[PDB]
Amino acid sequence: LVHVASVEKGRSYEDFQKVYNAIALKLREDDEYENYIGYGPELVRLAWHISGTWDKHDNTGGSYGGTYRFKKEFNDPSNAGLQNGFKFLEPIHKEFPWISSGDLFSLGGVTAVQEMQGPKIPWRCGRVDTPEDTTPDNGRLPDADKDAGYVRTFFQRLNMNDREVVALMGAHALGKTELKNSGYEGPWGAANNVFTNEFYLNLLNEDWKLEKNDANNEQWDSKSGYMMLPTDYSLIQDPKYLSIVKEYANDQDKFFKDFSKAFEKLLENGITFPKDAPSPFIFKTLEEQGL
Ligand code: HEM
Ligand SMILES: [Mn+2]
Repeated sequence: LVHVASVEKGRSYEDFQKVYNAIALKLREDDEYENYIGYGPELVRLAWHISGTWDKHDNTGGSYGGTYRFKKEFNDPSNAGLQNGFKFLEPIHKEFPWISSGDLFSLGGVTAVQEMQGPKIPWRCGRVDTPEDTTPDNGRLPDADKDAGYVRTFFQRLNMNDREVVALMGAHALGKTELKNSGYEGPWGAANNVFTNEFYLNLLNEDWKLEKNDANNEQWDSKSGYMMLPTDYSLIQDPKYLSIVKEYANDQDKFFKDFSKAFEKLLENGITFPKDAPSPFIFKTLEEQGL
């Protein structure tokens, strides 16, 4: 199974910058969402969940086909809490009907990271919507009640190594957990609508206590009111992950560089780009455009 990237007819960098802008402007418009967390974290989680269905062994799932638009995937229990993010992008798709679903969902994540003062993330167009019978079954996204061995083996399916895994998990600086979505409660950090290396700092510097929450799940809690999933906490239980957590806690610039690379890779898994395909785009933020 091969997915060849196909540029949307007659579309170039400037067309996609306008889609970026529409997303980024709507982020400002709806910045009150979830007591001023805004939609940024949800768009990042959405981009990851639509990419994270990939299986490298047979190239099923992945961002290419834009299959999240189909009810089987949209209603995956693992995707609870993303519906509002989907609905956020819906009017933007209607405004730019020419863009593919996969391109729009992935671009949403890129836009959100950059507008939350994160790293620039190069982005490529060319995902092509595929039919409903190409939708991956539920159950491909990872469980949070697991250990380091699980995290490591899980991410092998996405062709991610230790550094890529630890870098990607740093997106938990953003947003929060909600009992009604995932059975977990609380934020990882204080500044959770800004993309920083706070996740790693909090992992290392808070005192964590294992507690049962109101959903009967166990999570690691601090007296500052922060929490860590068991899979988060496994990054300091495992000696190889620990070393990398320390590196990113000490050097946000390095975290940013490694995250940019791993996130683009995540969003592009499964896609074959023709040799004459356009080079990756790096979009300007609203601020850089004086918008
Ligand atoms: C072992 C892999 C992972 C597990 C188990 C996991 C688990 C979770 C859970 C349980 C939540 C709370 C969801 C809710 O209740 O609404 C969450 C939120 C979130 N995750 Fe992850 N995650 C993983 C990997 C990643 C990666 C790799 C990224 C980023 C590239 C990411 C980005 C996010 C973001 C942005 C949110 C917050 C969304 C919001 O505030 O609504 N996660 N995750
Ligand atoms: Mn949320």
